[PDB]
Amino acid sequence: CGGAFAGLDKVISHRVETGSGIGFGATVKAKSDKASEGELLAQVEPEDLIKFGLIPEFIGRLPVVATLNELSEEALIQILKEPKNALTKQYQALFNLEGVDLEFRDEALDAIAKKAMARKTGARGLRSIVEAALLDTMYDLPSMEDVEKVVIDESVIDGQSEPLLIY
Amino acid sequence: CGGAFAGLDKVISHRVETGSGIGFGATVKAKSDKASEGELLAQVEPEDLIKFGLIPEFIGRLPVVATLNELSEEALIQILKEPKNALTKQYQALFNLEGVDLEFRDEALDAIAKKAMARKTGARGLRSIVEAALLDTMYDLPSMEDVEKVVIDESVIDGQSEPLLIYG
Amino acid sequence: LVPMVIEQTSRGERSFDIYSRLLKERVIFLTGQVEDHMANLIVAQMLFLEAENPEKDIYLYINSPGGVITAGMSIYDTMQFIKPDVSTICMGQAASMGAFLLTAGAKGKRFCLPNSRVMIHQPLGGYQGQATDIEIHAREILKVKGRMNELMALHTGQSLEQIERDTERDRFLSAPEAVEYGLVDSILTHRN
Amino acid sequence: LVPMVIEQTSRGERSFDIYSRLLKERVIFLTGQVEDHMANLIVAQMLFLEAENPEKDIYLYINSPGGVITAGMSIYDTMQFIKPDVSTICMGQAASMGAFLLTAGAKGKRFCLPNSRVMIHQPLGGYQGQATDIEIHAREILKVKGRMNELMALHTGQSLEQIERDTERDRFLSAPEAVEYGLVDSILTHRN
Amino acid sequence: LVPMVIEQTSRGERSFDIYSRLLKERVIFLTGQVEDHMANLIVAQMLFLEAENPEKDIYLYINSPGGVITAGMSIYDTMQFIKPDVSTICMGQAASMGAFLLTAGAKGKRFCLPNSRVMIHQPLGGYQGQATDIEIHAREILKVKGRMNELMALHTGQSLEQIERDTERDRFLSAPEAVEYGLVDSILTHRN
Amino acid sequence: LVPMVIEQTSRGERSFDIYSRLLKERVIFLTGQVEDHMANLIVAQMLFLEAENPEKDIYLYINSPGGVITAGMSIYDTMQFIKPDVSTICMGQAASMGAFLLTAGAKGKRFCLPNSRVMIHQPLGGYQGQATDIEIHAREILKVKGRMNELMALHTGQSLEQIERDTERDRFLSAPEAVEYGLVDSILTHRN
Amino acid sequence: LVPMVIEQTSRGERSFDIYSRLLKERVIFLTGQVEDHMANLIVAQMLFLEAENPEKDIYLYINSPGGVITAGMSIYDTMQFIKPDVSTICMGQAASMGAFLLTAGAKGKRFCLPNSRVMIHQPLGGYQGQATDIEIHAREILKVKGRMNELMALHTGQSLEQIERDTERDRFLSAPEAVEYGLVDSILTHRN
Amino acid sequence: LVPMVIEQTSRGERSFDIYSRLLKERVIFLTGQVEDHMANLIVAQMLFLEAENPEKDIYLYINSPGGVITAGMSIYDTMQFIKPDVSTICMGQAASMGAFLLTAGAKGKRFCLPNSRVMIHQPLGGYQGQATDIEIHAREILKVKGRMNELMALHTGQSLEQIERDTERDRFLSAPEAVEYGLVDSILTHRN
Amino acid sequence: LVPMVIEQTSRGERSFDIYSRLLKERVIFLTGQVEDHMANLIVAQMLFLEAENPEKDIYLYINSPGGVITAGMSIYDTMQFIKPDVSTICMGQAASMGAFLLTAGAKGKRFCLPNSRVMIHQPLGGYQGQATDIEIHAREILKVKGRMNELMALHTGQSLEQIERDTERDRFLSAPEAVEYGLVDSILTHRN
Repeated sequence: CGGAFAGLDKVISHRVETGSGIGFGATVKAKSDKASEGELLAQVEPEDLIKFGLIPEFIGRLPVVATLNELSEEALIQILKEPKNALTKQYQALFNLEGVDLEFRDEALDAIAKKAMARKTGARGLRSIVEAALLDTMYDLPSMEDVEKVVIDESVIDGQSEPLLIY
Repeated sequence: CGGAFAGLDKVISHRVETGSGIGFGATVKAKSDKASEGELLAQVEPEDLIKFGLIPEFIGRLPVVATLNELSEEALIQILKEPKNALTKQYQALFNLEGVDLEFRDEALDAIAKKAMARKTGARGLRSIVEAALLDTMYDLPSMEDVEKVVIDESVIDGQSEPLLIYG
Repeated sequence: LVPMVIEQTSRGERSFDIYSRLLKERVIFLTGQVEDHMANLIVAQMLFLEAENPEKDIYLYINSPGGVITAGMSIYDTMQFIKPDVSTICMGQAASMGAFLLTAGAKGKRFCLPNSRVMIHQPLGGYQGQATDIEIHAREILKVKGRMNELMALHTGQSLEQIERDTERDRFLSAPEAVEYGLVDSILTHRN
Repeated sequence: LVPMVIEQTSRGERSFDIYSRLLKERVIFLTGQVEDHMANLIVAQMLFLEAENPEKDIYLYINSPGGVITAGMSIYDTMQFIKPDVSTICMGQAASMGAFLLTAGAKGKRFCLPNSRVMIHQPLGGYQGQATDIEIHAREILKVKGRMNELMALHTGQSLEQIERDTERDRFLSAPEAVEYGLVDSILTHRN
Repeated sequence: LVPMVIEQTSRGERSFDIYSRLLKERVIFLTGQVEDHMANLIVAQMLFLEAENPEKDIYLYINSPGGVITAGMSIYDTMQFIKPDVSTICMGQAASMGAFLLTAGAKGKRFCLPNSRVMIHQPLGGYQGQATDIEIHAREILKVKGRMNELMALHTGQSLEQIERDTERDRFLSAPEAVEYGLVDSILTHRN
Repeated sequence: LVPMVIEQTSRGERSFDIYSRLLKERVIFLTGQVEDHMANLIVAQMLFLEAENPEKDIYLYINSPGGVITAGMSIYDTMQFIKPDVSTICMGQAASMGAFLLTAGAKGKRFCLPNSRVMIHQPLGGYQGQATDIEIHAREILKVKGRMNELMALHTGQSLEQIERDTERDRFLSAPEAVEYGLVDSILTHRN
Repeated sequence: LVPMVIEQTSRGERSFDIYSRLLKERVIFLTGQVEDHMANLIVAQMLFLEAENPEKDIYLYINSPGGVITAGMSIYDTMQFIKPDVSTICMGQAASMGAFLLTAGAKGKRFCLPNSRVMIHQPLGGYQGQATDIEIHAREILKVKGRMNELMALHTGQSLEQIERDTERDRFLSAPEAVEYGLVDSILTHRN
Repeated sequence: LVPMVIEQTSRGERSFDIYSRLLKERVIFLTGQVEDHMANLIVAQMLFLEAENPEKDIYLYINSPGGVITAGMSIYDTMQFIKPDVSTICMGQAASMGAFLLTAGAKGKRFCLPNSRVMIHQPLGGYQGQATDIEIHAREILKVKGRMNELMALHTGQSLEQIERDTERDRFLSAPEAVEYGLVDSILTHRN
Repeated sequence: LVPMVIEQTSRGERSFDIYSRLLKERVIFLTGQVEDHMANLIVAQMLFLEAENPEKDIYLYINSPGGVITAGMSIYDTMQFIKPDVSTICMGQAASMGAFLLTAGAKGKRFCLPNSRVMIHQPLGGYQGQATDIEIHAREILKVKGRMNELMALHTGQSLEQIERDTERDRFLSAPEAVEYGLVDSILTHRN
């Protein structure tokens, strides 16, 4: 069983990150400097899930627990180059049938990562940034002839310039 | 018929505490005399179940009632040694096919009992304490060679140290 | 106007007034003159905390220029009746009746701020009517003065003769002098 | 301002005022002067508790300097009419009418705080007009004075002659003297 | 302040004020002076109960020193117009207008507390202006006095001549005398 | 204070004030003196009922000692403008302006309680200043007096000459006389 | 007190005050004296309706004895600035400033009730101080009087000379005369 | 009373007061006299909008006869400190302090209604006591007058000598004259 | 009136008052005279923020003409007791007690607006009675004056002799002079 738990971190944070009263005599615990979503879920426990709404019996059937660290900016760049299922490799093969080469420089990938985190959509909504830029290029690619390479610079992402085509 | 009735302790407490105690005369023991869940189930009766939702006609067909106590630190240690189907013996056989021995010292069992009671899950919440500790060890155990015995110390459960490995 | 705060809980978000939020942590505020309405309100707060937990210390912050005596004695008897230790703190000023509830707190859990000020004097009164009635009201207020001095000595530890001489007229006591006088236990200068 | 509290129940969380929370536990507060509005409010509280449970004791805390007589007699007749035993406690002060409702509580369930004070005197009145009208209002207030002394003797157990002499002028009674006088049963010094 | 109560119902939990809870049980409170605003509020309550159930008895508790005459007559005509029997109870005091609404209740469902008191007198008024205008307002108030005595005799059963002599000046009537006078039917000493 | 009621509906339970509940049934209350604020509130109520249903009769209960004329004329024009028949009832009293709105109701749907009273007089005013300004305000109030008598005759059916003589000074009219005078149609003694 | 109404909508049931319900239909109420607070409230209402719909006519009902001039001119400039046609209606009375906002409505969408009354006069003021300061405040109020007459002529269509003679002293205008004077367009006698 | 409005949103329906709705659109109202409480309320509104969005223009509508100087200067310094351009509009009137905050707005985003009026004079004060203390308070108010003239010249563009002569006594400036004087940028006659 | 705002959060929409919204960001407002009620309210805000986060800076905006001394000293001791650095800002004016809390802020986090003004003088008091009592109250106020000068030197860095001479009479200090005097650290002219 797996799934995202919205609002859970708040429940765990309130329980784990506090040992203080509001009065004069009660000591004040200094904690929770950073959100630490990845490091906070690691400190989860079954009792924390009971407050969320799960039943203790259901949790007993699932003793093992796994905490998935969130995505980072540099992590997105690795996702587009190392795995075979990277979108860069998908579009690269999309143009391979047409006898045309494709390129993706680091100057464009690092800029795309900033767009994604700004959108708060994650890696799933990363295609919208790519396809939005290669729309006009793809639209007039079949009719174009004698073209062997296409380069996408950082300016192309902003939209000021157009991708450089080599004949 | 058998099922863990959740929330049955709250209804029984009203019948046995007998008072809110916001007044001058009424006595107030919030935590000193707080009812124990184990003892409380012993004092159950059919009228208590009607408030829970059961029908009297249904309870009349089941006159006998059996109340079970919660696990204790001492009881958890015996569960890992006396029963043949204990989790300790399970992992012992898991590595026997691999040609490796397994051991569990008493110092580690006492620490596991305290961690399990805090989870409020019972015997079923014990595998989380074991598999979470031996995750790293199991992940790289097959690749290792000439390893014939493994020892798990109390520190291993705490996470400060790693489980000592023996070489044949 | 009273500011509203949000208490983040596992069940959900709840909106509370600033005075109610502190009440959840066994904290009561004594502000302004001590009257029958304000005194009867604090009594209900103490009783509510008694039922919730009889083993946790209660904190009473006092900033008041005093007021009616009969309204204040209802609070004093309540603090002694209930089991929890009622911690007292003096903020700004503590007049005759405000000082009596301050010293009446649990021994060892009484504090005064470094710049706080305590004032003590004798009971005030008056009457207009026949001479027979003036003698009655005079005997009654005399008993209160004697009764208030007896209890003041019990918590402060001083002798009854000393309290009688010091309470003949207004007497201001700084925060350091209150410790030496047995009225309080220590001063909460900084948070350690 | 009135602080708000949370009553944790199985159904869910509910927000209550401090006065409403105690009302749920058969506790009523009598504060300030006794008037037609304040008196008519307490009567509705007693009736509401009677229907909810007629076998549980009600607790009435009184801290009042007295007031109108007719407003107070409505409460006395109500306490005697209903079946539940209305326990009375004196906090701070109990004047002429506050004392009458105090002693009117159920026998054996009347208490007075260690520092409480009770005061009793005769009814007050006045009129301006023709001599024929003054005689009428004088006969009426005389009947009330006689009627108030008869009931005081019934609950206190003293003789009617003794109440007449003691109520001619203001008479203050300390907490110990009230027990000896039959006005109350005991004192709630500490919680045992 | 008005305390809040919880009415446990099958649909769910609901929070009600003490006055609104009793209204659900066909109970209305008449407190303080009778004026145009307070009188117009009670009339709406009676009509609301008539539509909900025309066969259940209504209970009207009266504790008032009287007031405007025109404001009170609107209530009297309403009680007689509607079909349900308006039961009346006297708590504390019942002045000239409070007594007229008390006796106007349904026969056999009128009660007076053991210590209640009723007072009756003639209408009060006054005017300043020309002699021609004084004669007009004098004739009008004279008709009301005659009209109020005629209706008083109808419900009390006494003769018009007796009411005229007894209402010439203020006349106080204790609870036992009211039964003998036909104003009420019995006394609710205890709950049987 | 206003009591709260529960209107049981198929959708669910809803809480309403006593005045708002009657508004749902096309009932408006006119209480106290007629002023610009109270008058402007009733106009919004009439318009709201017009939109909800233009074919259902409206009931207007009036209990008022009168007030400003200009505030009352805004209500009169509204009742005549809208299509629904505005039924009027007099409870307690109906002064000069209250009587004009009473008789202005729809013919055949005007009632007066058995003990109600109506009073009519001439408009009241005054001014302080130069003689030229007094003449202007005098001519204006004279037109209103003439205009108010013309409309009174239109609904009452009497002649303009008769209204002028009867309105020269204060004139009180009992409930039976109002029927004979054409001011109302019948009396709602009992519910048949 | 303000009655609450229920607006049946597809989403669900919602409770609204009588004044807020009419605001939803582009209706604003101008009641009482015109001041800085009451004037600033109506301006916010007009802007809110402009954003919701800039092509629907707005209706402004005026019942006011007038007030401050500067407070009223803020409303006049707002009505002319916004695109929607602000329809004006006179209920009860329209004084100097109330008449200026009445005539300032959109041409062809101005109405007056059959019994309404309009009054116009010159600006009022005063000052106490040195002669140099009196001359300054006198010149300022003179400009306003000239400015108020210029705008009155623009909407009424009359000449500036006529407005000067008619506004020298108080001048009352009946509903028929207002139409003949160009102040309004028609009269809303009945609903057709 | 404040009317309630409904803001239709995709998530659902929400109820807002008329003043709070405009606050959502970066609009603040300055009504009545400028005091410490009213001034401190506007400051919190500006800061709240700064955190939500520091790049959107704020609109401040001013209709005030002026007041305390120190209360007004807190708003002026706040407008200059925050990054957003505070647009100012004059509705009805703008006195000495209201005029200073008007011209202190962002250049090019200052407007005045066609019939608005601005007034400027020197600071007012007074003191009673020893001659030594009068000299101190006199030197202080002189610095403020000099400081207020320096800033007025900075935003209006006029010379410091001109502001000193024009502010010696009360000076009224019409809407056209304010543009020529550099106090404002344009006039919002109609909506284009 | 206080405008309401909506704080957009992931869980949902919540409605907050303008003062409570800023409180969430560790911002407290000190407006008007310093009294026992207003001072006790600010103390609860500081304690609430301490528990929520003890490492985040608190911001205190002060606009006050001063007031009671005992009420102000409760705030000063609290700011020094808690661990967080209480940043202070002067808006409009800062009198004797307002200036003491201003300089009492954390070193390096004290600011004054470009047009703000600070005023300092000696404590004010008075008494009426016997000569023996005047000597007691005179010695007490002398200690406060000495104590207030000692602390002023500690935070301002000046010598005790200089503060005594400068505080003998009222002394106004402009914003630039306050920096040179050690009272503040810098000026928040613009946002960088």
